[PDB]
Parts: sequence; structure tokens; C-alpha cells
Amino acid sequence: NQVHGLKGLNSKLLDIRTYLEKVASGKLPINHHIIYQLQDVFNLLPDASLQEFVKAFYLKTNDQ
Amino acid sequence: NVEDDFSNQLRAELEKHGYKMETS
Amino acid sequence: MPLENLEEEGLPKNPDLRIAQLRFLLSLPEHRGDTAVREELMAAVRENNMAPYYEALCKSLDWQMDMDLLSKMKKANEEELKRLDEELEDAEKNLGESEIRDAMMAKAEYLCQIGDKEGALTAFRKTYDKTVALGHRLDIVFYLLRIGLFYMDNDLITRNTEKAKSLIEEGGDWDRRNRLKVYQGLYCVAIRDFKQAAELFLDTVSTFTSYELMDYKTFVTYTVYVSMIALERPDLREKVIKGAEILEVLHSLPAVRQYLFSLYECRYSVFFQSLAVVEQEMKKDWLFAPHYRYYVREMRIHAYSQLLESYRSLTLGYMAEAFGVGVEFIDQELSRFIAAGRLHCKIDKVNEIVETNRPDSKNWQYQETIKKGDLLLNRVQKLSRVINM
Amino acid sequence: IISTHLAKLYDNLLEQNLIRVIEPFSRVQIEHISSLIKLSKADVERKLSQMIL
Amino acid sequence: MQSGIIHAAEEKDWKTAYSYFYEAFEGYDSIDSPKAITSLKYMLLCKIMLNTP
Repeated sequence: NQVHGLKGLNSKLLDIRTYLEKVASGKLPINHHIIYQLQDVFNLLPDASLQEFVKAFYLKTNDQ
Repeated sequence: NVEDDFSNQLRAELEKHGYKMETS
Repeated sequence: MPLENLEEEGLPKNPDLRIAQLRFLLSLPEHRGDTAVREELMAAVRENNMAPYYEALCKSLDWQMDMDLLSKMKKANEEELKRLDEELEDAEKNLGESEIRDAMMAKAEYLCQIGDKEGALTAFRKTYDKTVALGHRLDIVFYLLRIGLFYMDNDLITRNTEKAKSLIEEGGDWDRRNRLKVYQGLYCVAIRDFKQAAELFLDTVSTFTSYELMDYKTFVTYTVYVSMIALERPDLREKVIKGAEILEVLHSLPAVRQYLFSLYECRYSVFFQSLAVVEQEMKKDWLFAPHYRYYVREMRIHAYSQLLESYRSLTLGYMAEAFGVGVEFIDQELSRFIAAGRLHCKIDKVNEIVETNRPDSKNWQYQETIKKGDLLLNRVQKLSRVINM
Repeated sequence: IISTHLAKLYDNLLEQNLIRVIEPFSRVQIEHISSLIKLSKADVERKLSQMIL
Repeated sequence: MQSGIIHAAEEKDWKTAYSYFYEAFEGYDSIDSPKAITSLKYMLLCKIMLNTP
């Protein structure tokens, strides 16, 4: 699902990207929606952070 | 670990009495 | 009455004094008639370190038993068996079920008093099979547990406890449920962890009516002593101090009462004074610790922690005096205290302020998950390598 | 009934009053706290310690 | 009503004392005894002790 998600995300980004080239030169309209979406990516700046692990799995097989 | 109990009982009572005089 | 036997076996074990304790140990088993078994029991007493028995090749034969006591018990046990066989012959003449059970069950308890385990098991066995009062049923299984606690074989304790434990809850008897807590309570001081024990004793003083137990006053004195070891100031304060019951009763406690009070006052000068004396006083007389290191180590962490939590800064003089011991001893002790992560303080001796950072935080709880996981973790690998071959 | 009950109720009043003062603050003078509660400085230091515990 | 006085004051079981005063209070109103006035006063004394003002 994770690998399926990456090839899928990649397709969406190509649409935007090919469009910008076409708007800049070849004069396709400039819409507020396209520009709004792009700007946000830079702004939010996600920061990697701790957590989400567990060690329980071994005890259960040993018991069995 | 090490045996803290033998040493602490003798030290605590004795040292404390001298410490009373020495410091508050 | 029988609970003292169990405490007394425990005393030669204390690393704080081997020799005096031997004289404590002898007293109660001589009265009861443990003499006959004691030749076999003597090997367990050597591990515990020295015995003063007539057949003991141990150092203290300064309070050595006389030869006549060994022999007197032995004749007495045979005489008791002779009466029993005959009771048994009579029994068929009346009811089979009633008379043979009463005698068989009485014989077991007698065997248990002596400390003969083998004779106890067999004698009891028939009585269990047959119909007998529910309350009586729980007291007889506790006697099999009682022989093992005297004997100080650890593996033995476990078997009895688990069986008794099922029968108590099934039954309607609340008072009897409490009795098992005391026996188990002896078990808890017997192993290194003293903390576990306190809770059983707090329950049992209320309910465990006298029979198979010492006087109310001698039990209350045990009760407060053990409560102090586990419980910090909030816990101690609510539980003991709040109560109606102590005021109504009236104290006979003052020595142990000071040790409970000092914590509350949060003056460690009073605490430490009471601690060097109390340790020796209480512990030697009746077992609450065969391993002296555990008791002081846990009390000292609490006395320092509690002073530090409330007050950021202190002067070295106050610190030295209150704690008791040398500055040198204190500085070594701290390093071990820090490692735990609940204490986390720094000491400036070059500027003479001892600062306490004191983080109450998630780090304290986090620390605990990580630490505890280690013992278990090591232990499975060892279980698995055994099972596979 | 009240007479005995007042002593504890008085102590309770100090504790609730104290937490209120302590809630927005950080690194606050004891003297500031003593004024807000309007009770003696020593009594405050003592109570403060109990609350930490 | 008499039971509450003893209970509350010495033992500090304010709940138990309260429940007793409420039993008197109910009984008393039906005749409309002056004793009713007194009983109501005690109920209030017990809850303030718990510090649920």
C-alpha cells in the first residue's frame, strides 16, 4: 500500500509540473488554486520526531 | 552491590552527633 | 503463636548479627516439640548460618540443647501414634467417615508442629477427600504452608500457597482469607523485596481473630513497622495518621511511633537518629529482613529524595548533619542514587550550594518501562535454549 | 462538630488558594504568593512543601 | 440527630453523620418539630467539612 502510494503520488505531481511549464510559456491561464497549493509545501516545513515502537512479539511465540 | 547497611548504622549515629556541634 | 517459629528461623540469616540470634531461634521450637525433626532441620539452619543444637557441629554450643529433650520428644511422638492406631480401630465401630477423619486430621497438625512434612501430607490427605467444615479446611492447608516457611526451602512455599489460594476465595470465610496473608507476609520478608509484605499486614490486624496468632498489641507493633518501609509521606499520612482507630486504642508504641512521625516532619536529623537504632532493635528480635542491605538502601533513597523534592537548595552543613554519615560517604551514596533517575540532583561543594534540578516529567515514567524490561529480556533466551534440546 | 471541622477546612482553603496562585506563574517570589493568600510567610513555605510531596 | 454529633466530630466520618441528620430532618417535618430547624443546620456543617462548598 505504501509502495502503491509512492507511484501514485508521483503521478499527481507530474500533472502540476507539466502545467506550470505550459502556463509560463504557451500562455495557459494562471488560477489562484494552482499557486495556493504549491506555496504551502514550502511553508509547513515538517520536522521528524520520535515514537511508535514496541518489543512484545517474542514473549508470545516463547509461551506457545 | 556493596554492603551499605553495615557501614551506615554505625556512621549515621556517630557522625551525626559530631556534626551537630560542627554545623547547623 | 506459631508465627514466631517462622520469624525465629529467619534471625541467624541477618548479616548484621549472626550469633545473638541463635539464642532467639531455640526458645519457641523447644516448647512446641520441634526437637524430633530438628536433626534433619539443622542442615537448613547451617545455610542460615550457625545452630546451637545438641548434634550441631556449629560454632555456638554456648546455648546447646540437652540430650534429654531430643529423646523426650521422640518417645512422645511414638506414644501419640500408638493412641492414634487404636483410635482408628475404634472408628469402624462408630461411623467410618467421622471418627477416622477427625483423628487423621489431628494427627497431621501434630506432625506439622514437629515439622515432619512427609507424615503431615499423608495424614491430611484422607481428611480432604472427606467432608469437613469449610473454615477447618482452610486452616489445615495453611499448616502444610507453615511447615515449609519454618524449613526455609523456597521452592516448597510456592506449591502450598497456590493450592490454598484457590480454596480461600471459593469459600465464604473472609477471616480465613486474612490468615493466608500473614503466612504469605512472612514469605515476602523472607525474599529480598520487603515492600510487598507491608500490605498484607495492614489488612490482617483488622480481621484475623486470635487463634493461630499472637496477642493484638504485639501484632500492631509489627504493623506500623512494615508500613513505614514501603510507604512515603502521602501514603503513610492518609493510611495510619488519619485514623480514628489509633486514638481510641491508645499508644503503647512510642519508639516505632517516632520513626513514622519523622518522615512527616521532614526533618532527617530526627529520621536518621531513629533509623540506626530501629534497624538493630526491631530487625534482630523478629524477622522482616534476612538481607540487611535491602532495608537501609531503600530508606536512604526515600529520606534524601523527599528532602530534595521539597527544597531546591541547602547548605552542606545542613546536608551533612541531617543525613548523618560523613560528607565522603554521602557523596558516594549519591552517585548510586542518581543512576535510578528519580533523584537527579547536582552537588556544588566548591560553591557550597547543593542544587536539585528535580524533573517531574515523562522521563521518570519512560525510564521505568526501559529498566524493568531488561530482566525478562535476558531470561527468555535462556528458557528457549533449554526447551529446544 | 463545626469547631473541629473548621481546622481542616481552614487548611483546605489554603491549599486550594495556593494552586490558584501557582497556576499561571513560574519563578514567582514566595512573598508575592504570601500576599495573594494574605497569610503569614512561614505557614505558606510549609504548606507549599506538602503540596509538592 | 444525636448520632451525627458523635460521628462527625470525633471519628471524622462526615458522610455517615450526614445521612443520620437527613433521617431526622425527614421525620421531623411531617409534625413540623422546631428540631427540624436544627437538623438542617447540621447537614450543611458536614458537607462544608468535606469541602464541597
